[PDB]
Amino acid sequence: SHRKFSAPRHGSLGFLPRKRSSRHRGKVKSFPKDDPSKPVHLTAFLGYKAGMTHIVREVDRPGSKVNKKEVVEAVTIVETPPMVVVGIVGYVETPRGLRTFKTVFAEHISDECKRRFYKNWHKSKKKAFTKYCKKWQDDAGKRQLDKDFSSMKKYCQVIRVLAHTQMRLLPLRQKKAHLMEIQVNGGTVAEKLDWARERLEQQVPVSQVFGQDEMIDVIGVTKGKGYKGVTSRWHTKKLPRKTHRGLRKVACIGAWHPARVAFSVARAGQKGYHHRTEINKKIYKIGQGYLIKDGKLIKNNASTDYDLSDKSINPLGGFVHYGEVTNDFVMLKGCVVGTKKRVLTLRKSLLVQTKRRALEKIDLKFIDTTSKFGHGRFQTVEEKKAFMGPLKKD
Amino acid sequence: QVLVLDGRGHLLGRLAAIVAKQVLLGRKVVVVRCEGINISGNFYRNKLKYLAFLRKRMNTNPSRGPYHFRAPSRIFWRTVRGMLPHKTKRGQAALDRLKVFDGIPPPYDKKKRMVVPAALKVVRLKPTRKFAYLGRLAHEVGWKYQAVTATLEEKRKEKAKIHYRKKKQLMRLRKQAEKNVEKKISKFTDVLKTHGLLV
Amino acid sequence: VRYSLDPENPTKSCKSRGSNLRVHFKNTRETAQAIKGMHIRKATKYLKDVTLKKQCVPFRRYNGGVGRCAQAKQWGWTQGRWPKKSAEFLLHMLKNAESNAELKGLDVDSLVIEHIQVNKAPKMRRRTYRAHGRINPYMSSPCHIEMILTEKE
RNA sequence: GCCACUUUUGGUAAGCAGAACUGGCGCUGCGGGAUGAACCGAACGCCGGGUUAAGGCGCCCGAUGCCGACGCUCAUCAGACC
RNA sequence: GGGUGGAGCCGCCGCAGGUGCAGAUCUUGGUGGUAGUAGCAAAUAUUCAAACGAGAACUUUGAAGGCCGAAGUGGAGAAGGG
RNA sequence: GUCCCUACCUACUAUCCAGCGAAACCACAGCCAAGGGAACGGGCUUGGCGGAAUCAGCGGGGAAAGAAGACCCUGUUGAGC
RNA sequence: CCAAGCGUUGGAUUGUUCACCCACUAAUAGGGAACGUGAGCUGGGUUUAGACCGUCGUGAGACAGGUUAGUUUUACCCUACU
RNA sequence: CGGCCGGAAAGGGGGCCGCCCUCUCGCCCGUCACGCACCGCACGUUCGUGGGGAACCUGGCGCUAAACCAUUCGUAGACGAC
Ligand SMILES: [Mg+2]
Ligand SMILES: [Mg+2]
Ligand SMILES: [Mg+2]
Ligand SMILES: [Mg+2]
Ligand SMILES: [Mg+2]
Ligand SMILES: [Mg+2]
Ligand SMILES: [Mg+2]
Ligand SMILES: [Mg+2]
Ligand SMILES: [Mg+2]
Ligand SMILES: [Mg+2]
Ligand SMILES: [Mg+2]
Ligand SMILES: [Mg+2]
Ligand SMILES: [Mg+2]
Ligand SMILES: [Mg+2]
Ligand SMILES: [Mg+2]
Ligand SMILES: [Mg+2]
Ligand SMILES: [Mg+2]
Ligand SMILES: [Mg+2]
Ligand SMILES: [Mg+2]
Ligand SMILES: [Mg+2]
Ligand SMILES: [Mg+2]
Ligand SMILES: [Mg+2]
Ligand SMILES: [Mg+2]
Ligand SMILES: [Mg+2]
Ligand SMILES: [Mg+2]
Ligand SMILES: [Mg+2]
Ligand SMILES: [Mg+2]
Ligand SMILES: [Mg+2]
Ligand SMILES: [Mg+2]
Ligand SMILES: [Mg+2]
Ligand SMILES: [Mg+2]
Ligand SMILES: [Mg+2]
Ligand SMILES: [Mg+2]
Ligand SMILES: [Mg+2]
Ligand SMILES: [Mg+2]
Ligand SMILES: [Mg+2]
Ligand SMILES: [Mg+2]
Repeated sequence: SHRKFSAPRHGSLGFLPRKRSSRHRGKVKSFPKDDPSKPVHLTAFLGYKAGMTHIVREVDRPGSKVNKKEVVEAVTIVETPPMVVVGIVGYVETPRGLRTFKTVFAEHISDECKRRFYKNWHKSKKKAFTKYCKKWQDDAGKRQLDKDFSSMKKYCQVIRVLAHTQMRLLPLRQKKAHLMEIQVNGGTVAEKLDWARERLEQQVPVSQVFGQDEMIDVIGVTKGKGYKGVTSRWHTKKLPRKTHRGLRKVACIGAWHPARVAFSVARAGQKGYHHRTEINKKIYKIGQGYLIKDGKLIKNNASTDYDLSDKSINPLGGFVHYGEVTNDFVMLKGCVVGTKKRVLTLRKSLLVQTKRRALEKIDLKFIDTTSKFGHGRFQTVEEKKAFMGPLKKD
Repeated sequence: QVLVLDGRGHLLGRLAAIVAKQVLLGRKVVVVRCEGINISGNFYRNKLKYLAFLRKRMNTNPSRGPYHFRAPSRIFWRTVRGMLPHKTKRGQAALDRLKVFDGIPPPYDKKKRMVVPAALKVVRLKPTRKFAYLGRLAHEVGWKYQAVTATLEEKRKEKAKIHYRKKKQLMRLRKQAEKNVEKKISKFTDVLKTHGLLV
Repeated sequence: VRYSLDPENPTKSCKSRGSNLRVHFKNTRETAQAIKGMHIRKATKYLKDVTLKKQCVPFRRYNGGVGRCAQAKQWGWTQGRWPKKSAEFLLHMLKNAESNAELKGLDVDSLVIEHIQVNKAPKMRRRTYRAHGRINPYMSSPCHIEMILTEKE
């Protein structure tokens, strides 16, 4: 017979091989389509997830019931140091797809990027690119290099530059940086390679890639949760208490006469650590980093134009399980994918966005930087000791 | 030792029938530019037959199902496999002998392509009937590379046009050479004309 | 006694035999296939690392239900186990064959294990007690180990 | 016991039940009908050569790779062999 | 023919039978795959050092931490065991 | 917390390893759609196709296993009443 | 008409499939997959053995009549899927 | 033998300027004989310095690496894996 009461289907078949993903950092499956009218720009970046925080801002959207009222909103802080460009990759379009043409690296490559080519940096004798880097300081070598830059000018269509993180600035344990091909969308192939090789071997910060108040897409693997049953993975209904062989299951796998079990049946396996791509995350703030001026460091990241405090984006006692965000960062609306200390690929949106919720200007009033290791109730150390007075430690 | 067939103007199964038997006889056949293969009947019936082929699908796990190849070269490869006995070693050896390309790649752009008049749409269709282009059907049904193959074919048509102009002016030099030298090759020419090579 | 294959040179080959060894046949056959080609000192440090769980025995034929380990990727196999008394019985047999090469007057440090063979010994029974008043067998599976070492440079 | 040409009873009908004549299947392979107890051809010692039946001859798959004859037929559900 | 084995065996003419195995959920004996698998999960719990020893998570001694808690995991009987 | 609506913590498992280690079951065995067929195939026909060896689960399918149907009928087979 | 992409509910009564009513709704459409789905569950009903009632039978007992209590066994094999 | 270009869809063993060399030999008709004429007889004639594998080899210009276990981490985790 049929199904007695029709109900919608648990889970989605669009995300169907729910497995541990093969790649740790999330990769970009599609960059935005380039048009030659724009100036050249990187269409992605790469920063690491630090933690979660409030904001307070006044919403100016006409016609809502929250017009000129004052919300709080959950934000995520992605600590985002400037990435170091190391090489450019060209691609020719083929009837079988889009194959790579000629990868050309820089001369000097930082050791934190060199670590990526080694499953064991300890026992290796660190010999990578040593025969290759000699192609820059001899005349026959750089004639060969001008030859294949000229070939990449002639035969390539899309051009994407290798850039790695600068891991020695992060509070993490690891040192082995992350490398990424970021597509240079902008002018022609000539102007594209000109920009790419003149910014070869040097840095590029966040603000040259993203602007403030801009919807981006966040890519990464989720927070892995292990081998888990159908109730905790596929959210099927728990069978009642009286069930003999356990209740946290799916009762009927499939019908008789399709003599298999279909791939659409909700079964127990790996939950979490899946590659995911969420879209339309609004950037509220692109923070300046810690830097030195006139001898003392200037620190006030979490200061707004309505607060003028001296507090930074770091809460009391640092972000829990991450560390202290010192250099540049982006502050995004709501939550993104993955646990703390997680590499988290940012990129541009493929969509054109002419709607006012994507076009809302953002004026922040208060970034609640209290302690996350409990119930924090003080914004900063000076306010805490000025409220509590002298302790016995003094 | 290798047939290079063009694919423009040939009917799908009516070309695959000659190619199947010719490959079972041990030839090596390269059917090139398979986005120019015609199919008889009109375009809407032909894409309805292909969408029916898409709907036919293994229910419990379509990963095991019929792999509907969307590229035109592989649609033609699947129909040659339909005409060959591919479950056995001689049919699989035949499918190893057959190579099929979209567009005309650089191993075979510098060669001369054959045509099969027994499969050719200007012969085996009445001129008022409708036909259907396999490349436009395949793009219509999910092949992604019509535009890049079209631009690459435009490039090779330009470069072959340059080659053809130079071959023309070479053969003009050849006939001016013959008219300059006929007085002293006349005794070599007329012995070919009496044996019917040159009239 | 009567071995399976005689050595191709009896003058520079020592021999060793053991019958009815109370150790499992399936655990012993595959550690014998693990140490089948080795040099003698390499084989002894292999078996002691098997006892200390630093190198595993890839279970290749008697394969079902034994889980995986990471130390078997150096054997090119996903599964492996570390059978310690199965290492120890044929480790005693390596000591016996090394003693026999010493008695015969051979170069000890040139002994490659050429032949090794594990057969099934007669099963010796015990009882187990099942539900509903039944009795099932609880058979042992001892083995016969046979080993031939030969001088090689 | 069962099936089939034709005759025929009951039942709306049945791959249903019940008869008559004859042939089959059972007891029976083989070529054809893709597949198949019964249909078409044909009944069998082991083989070589030739030739056929029924059915076929784009390719699977032997044989139309005839410069086959005369027409009809457009299907956004074509049609294709007791 | 070759190998193994170590004390009896066959051909022909008649005779006589407890005379030929793939099946009987056949009888008896052995052996596989399952399979190094299920499992070795009722009643809170072990740890350090030493001794004997070829060898010690399991024996013994000392110390520590626990339990049975006087209707006991204690001290003795009856039936049964021998 | 029976449920909306499930979530979390603990002990003993299950997991992995050292040692010891069975049984039920088994024609050969195991990928599907349709066709015909003893009128619901793993095998045949026509297609789809097919890549060693394996681990933890799982209960669709093997018209899964046990038990010469107990219901119905036949028996010139019986018994209790 | 093209069209099954996406939905088609919460409850009172009954073991119910059906049925009926309250309420929301956008709509409360119909169905199939061995009348899907018991090594998935439940065991309310039917359908064992105990019992009470009505009718029938002289009686043992019978009831497509009502009522009450009544063991729901195994996966570690192969495939399939995760 | 040196320099110039021509190729990216799966990149052309092509074209060009000279050079010290050497040739009237290469091709077409004729003169001249010679070449195991192996005694009628099969896989002959090639792409063939063919693909793959070993050591014999003689020189020259060049290179002296990672992976896996083990340890650790805990963004991961049944075990592997990450
Ligand atoms: Mg429905
Ligand atoms: Mg129960
Ligand atoms: Mg907190
Ligand atoms: Mg096995
Ligand atoms: Mg198993
Ligand atoms: Mg027991
Ligand atoms: Mg008992
Ligand atoms: Mg009848
Ligand atoms: Mg007969
Ligand atoms: Mg017959
Ligand atoms: Mg038919
Ligand atoms: Mg007939
Ligand atoms: Mg007739
Ligand atoms: Mg004949
Ligand atoms: Mg035919
Ligand atoms: Mg004797
Ligand atoms: Mg007798
Ligand atoms: Mg027998
Ligand atoms: Mg017998
Ligand atoms: Mg176990
Ligand atoms: Mg006592
Ligand atoms: Mg006592
Ligand atoms: Mg298990
Ligand atoms: Mg074990
Ligand atoms: Mg077969
Ligand atoms: Mg089943
Ligand atoms: Mg059963
Ligand atoms: Mg019975
Ligand atoms: Mg019976
Ligand atoms: Mg009778
Ligand atoms: Mg009686
Ligand atoms: Mg209720
Ligand atoms: Mg049912
Ligand atoms: Mg059941
Ligand atoms: Mg079932
Ligand atoms: Mg009941
Ligand atoms: Mg009465």
